[PDB]
Amino acid sequence: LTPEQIIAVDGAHLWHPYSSIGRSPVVAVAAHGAWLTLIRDGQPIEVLDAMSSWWTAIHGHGHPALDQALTTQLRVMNHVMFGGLTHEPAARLAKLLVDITPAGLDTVFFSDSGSVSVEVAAKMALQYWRGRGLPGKRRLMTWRGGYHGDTFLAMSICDPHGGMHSLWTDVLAAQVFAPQVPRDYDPAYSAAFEAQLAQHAGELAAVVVEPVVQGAGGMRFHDPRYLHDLRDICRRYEVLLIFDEIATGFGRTGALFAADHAGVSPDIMCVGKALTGGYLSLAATLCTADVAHTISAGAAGALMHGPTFMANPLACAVSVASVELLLGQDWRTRITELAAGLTAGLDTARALPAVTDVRVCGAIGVIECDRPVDLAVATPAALDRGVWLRPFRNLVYAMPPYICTPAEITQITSAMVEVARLVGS
Amino acid sequence: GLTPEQIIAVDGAHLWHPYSSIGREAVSPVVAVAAHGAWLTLIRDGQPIEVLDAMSSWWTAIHGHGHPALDQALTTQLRVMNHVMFGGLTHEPAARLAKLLVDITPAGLDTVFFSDSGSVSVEVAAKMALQYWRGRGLPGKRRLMTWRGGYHGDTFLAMSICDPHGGMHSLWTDVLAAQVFAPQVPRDYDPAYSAAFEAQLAQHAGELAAVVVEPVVQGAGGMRFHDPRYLHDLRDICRRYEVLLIFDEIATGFGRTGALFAADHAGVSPDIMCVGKALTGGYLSLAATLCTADVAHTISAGAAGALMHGPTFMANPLACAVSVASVELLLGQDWRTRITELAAGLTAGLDTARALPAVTDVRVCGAIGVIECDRPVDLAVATPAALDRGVWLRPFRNLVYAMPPYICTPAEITQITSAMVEVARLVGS
Ligand SMILES: COC(=O)c1c(C(=O)OC)c(-c2cccc(F)c2)n2c1C[S@@](=O)C2
Ligand SMILES: COC(=O)c1c(C(=O)OC)c(-c2cccc(F)c2)n2c1C[S@@](=O)C2
Ligand SMILES: *Cc1c(COP(=O)(O)O)cnc(C)c1O
Ligand SMILES: *Cc1c(COP(=O)(O)O)cnc(C)c1O
Ligand SMILES: [Cl-]
Repeated sequence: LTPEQIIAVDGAHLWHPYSSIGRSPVVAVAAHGAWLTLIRDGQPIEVLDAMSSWWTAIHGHGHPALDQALTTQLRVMNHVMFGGLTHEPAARLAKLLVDITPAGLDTVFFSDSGSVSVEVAAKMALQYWRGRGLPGKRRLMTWRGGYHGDTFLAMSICDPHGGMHSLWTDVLAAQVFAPQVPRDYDPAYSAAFEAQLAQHAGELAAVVVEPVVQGAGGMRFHDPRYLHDLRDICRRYEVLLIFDEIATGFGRTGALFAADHAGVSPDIMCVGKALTGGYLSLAATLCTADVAHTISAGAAGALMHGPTFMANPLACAVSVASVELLLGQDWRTRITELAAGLTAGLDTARALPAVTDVRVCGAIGVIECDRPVDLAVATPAALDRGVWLRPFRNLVYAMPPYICTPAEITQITSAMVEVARLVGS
Repeated sequence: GLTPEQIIAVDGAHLWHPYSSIGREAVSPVVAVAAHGAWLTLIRDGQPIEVLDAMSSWWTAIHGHGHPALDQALTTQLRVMNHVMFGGLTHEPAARLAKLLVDITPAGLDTVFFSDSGSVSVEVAAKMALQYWRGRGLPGKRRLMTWRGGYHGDTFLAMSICDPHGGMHSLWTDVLAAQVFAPQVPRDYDPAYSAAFEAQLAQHAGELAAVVVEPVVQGAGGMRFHDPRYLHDLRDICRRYEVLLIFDEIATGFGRTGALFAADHAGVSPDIMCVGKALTGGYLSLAATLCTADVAHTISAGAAGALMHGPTFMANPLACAVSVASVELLLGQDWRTRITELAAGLTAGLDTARALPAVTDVRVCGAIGVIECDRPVDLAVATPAALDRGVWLRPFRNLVYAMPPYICTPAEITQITSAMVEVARLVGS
């Protein structure tokens, strides 16, 4: 199909994320390394994938080690049902994940998406307490500003304004919300968290939060010491702690997992997005031996979940290679250099009239503006500078692939500054 | 690099399996090391043996594993573009697949929403239905109705419309949404059942967003078949009481029941439709939800202005590419003849099971064969017995059943059915 044919089919038949039908998307024809080939005015152009294709492409696109791992597995076994059978890609990836995740996370449940992995995490927590004779422990607690997925349980712990909990009035589970976690450490926030949690301890299965960085809820950072507090509160009140690392995982925040900034091990952990280096959909939910054994000795004798494509060989194979590629290099220095690039490149944005904040955490760079960013202005402006940038609400932000050179980062940040300049005029 | 023994050891310590435990598994899982065509290579007594994939790897491998045309589709896309975000971008594999899917599904399904799994597509379908009525100023229309015996996924909303016994709702007291359940749909057509379904719906109509059913074949809820005419009655009931109709074709789609989609048996179109499982020919997780123009427009003109859903990997180019090849490969051959031949093979080969003491039923529908027994089938007896005969079979509850790849030869079906018959014999004693 020609680009124009793609556009016509797309307008008539394709739903996009969080969009309408009939209300225009740009045709993508190739991706290699940190670059996308986009069709603009009928002409192909090379642009930097500053978004990492939504947090996903940590090693860039078409990485030879990830391409090879995919075709190698494809020669041997595309997929087998995980009911009654096991295989090497599942075992290799499970061993990897157990070894590099915070200590005590010994078991691995594979699924096909972040939202599903979160539903699995919530299921683990509910079955765990049912295994302990305490079925009253069934609500969830989080702080505001969060995002945990699009499925209906997941939605219930998303920020009530963010995921607009009306028009979902009498539809979502009614969960417990503490106020927005602030950027700077404040003992009084944690004390209030504890006091509110104390009021619901007997009905709470778990606290679920994104550690250090809150992503789709507004690219906010908080002090990792709150995570230390969350761990202590959850211990003392016997509530499980769940870390949603679907966005933060695999080095993105400057640590291998964001939990590491605090030295904290959650009881349950979700990963996804960068898991496969952005080739294929995959997610994982990990829990402690204790959680696993308590579920398994319960009335059900099992975790009552099992996606059809569970532990798909092809997805697991590329993920193994993506993880090994990350571990086998000096990823910490890579991420540190990237953060300094973002920091230096975004400095001048602080002086712009419409800019309220500039913040960087690992390979995450954020220009917070004073009004919603108009995509009809922002997207073509960044395309003009040879960069794929998609703003969100009042945020001009980037999360570049790790393979981006210093020059490419500076090109990304320039385009971000120029986009921010345009919002102000 | 891990050997079979190393794999078993890592797996027992660290891997969850579907609906399983950690550390309390009666039988260790079997190491699979290869899959080609209709055969899996599995490790038994430390030795690689080839056995028939009677299950199509849980309905997925319709064209079999490692099919040259699907392999090629995947490798070709890989050299060009692995993935891009579907926010603000579109691409050729998404367009091509959507166009195919719109053309080949029941008339009136004009828009396609891609996701990563069957359960997610069901939640999207529900979200479509609910947002639809909110767009009509009827936010009270928010509950779902179904008939018992069904399966729709394992995410929490999907769980709420699964059969209350099959889905173990007893373990979920006041966690799940309370939905409206009609009695088990009978095999044989009885208009009394439809009339009672309508009366039950009529009293809930003002609070129902949608009826959600598996058309013709209920899969994970007990492999039950029902007369297609019941779907014709649902369409009529939903039309007259203004309640949307959702067909869950995640198991039934793409030729499995002898028609392209199971709805085609009844000649009826749902308002919203889910597909998955066989979509990519079993290569990769991919699902879709389709809806009519009216559903799409009403959602879009509503207060929210958009469908509030968007999986990160939405419309993945690799998954979409292999799916296009899988759909085209099915459409490019006489698939209807193939499924008729398969069904005949399944019938002839399973017939002697009807006489078996422990067998209550033998039933075939397209490329699906089922032996229902009068008691649960012991996996520790059945699995070794089928392997011993060169067949991968996994019984469920009291059922011994198969959904073989469409590429199975008559001799392969003979071999599949013989193993099934035998498993059934051992259930006697
Ligand atoms: C209640 O349904 C099931 O028990 C089930 C299931 C299963 O039987 O796992 C052994 C499986 C299953 C899932 C993945 C692989 C496999 F061999 C079997 N699945 C289901 C639901 S269908 O969506 C996926
Ligand atoms: C409220 O969150 C979102 O709006 C959102 C989103 C999006 O902004 O798509 C336009 C996307 C999104 C999803 C797929 C591709 C893409 F570019 C963006 N996603 C989310 C949720 S994150 O889990 C997936
Ligand atoms: C992206 C994301 C999810 C959802 O993942 P999908 O694969 O899009 O379902 C859930 N939680 C967090 C924190 C995320 O960043
Ligand atoms: C398999 C199935 C689902 C769920 O699909 P997953 O990919 O396992 O989440 C939903 N509905 C029906 C009818 C199915 O057969
Ligand atoms: Cl052979």
